[PDB]
Amino acid sequence: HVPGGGSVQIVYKPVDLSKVTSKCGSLGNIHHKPGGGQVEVKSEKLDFK
Amino acid sequence: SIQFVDWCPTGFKVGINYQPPTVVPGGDLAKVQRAVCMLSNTTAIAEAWARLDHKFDLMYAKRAFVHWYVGEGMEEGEFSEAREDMAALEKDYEEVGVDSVEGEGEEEGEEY
Repeated sequence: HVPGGGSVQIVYKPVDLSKVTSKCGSLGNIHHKPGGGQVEVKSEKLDFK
Repeated sequence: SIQFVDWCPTGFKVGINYQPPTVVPGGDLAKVQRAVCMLSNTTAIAEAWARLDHKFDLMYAKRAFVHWYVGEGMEEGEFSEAREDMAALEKDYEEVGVDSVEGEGEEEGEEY
């Protein structure tokens, strides 16, 4: 007679991470509009015919 | 020494009234007997306007405040005409400052 059993195997799945996006707001915007254009407002026309 | 234009020695009109002045009381009263008042046309008024004129030049060149006036019934062309006539008036109080040239001793010569 061969005496019974004496054999198991481990309940084991290794852990890892997939498709974890680096979605931080650290560079979250790029858009700009200038603070108006350059103009002259200080001078008269002096249009005395 | 009181400087006056050479071409108006008649420079005065005059008026003498018998009624003395009244003071409107509000202090101790002076015992007044006789008084003087005077109106004078002069070119010192040119010294006054010389700044008020450059102030209009500075304001108008910068277009400062002009949107209150315009909004409430005006156009920039009106600010120009007003200043233009005030530049004519600047030359008017200088023309009454001219020490005028002599006219004596100018002739045609004789026809033959």
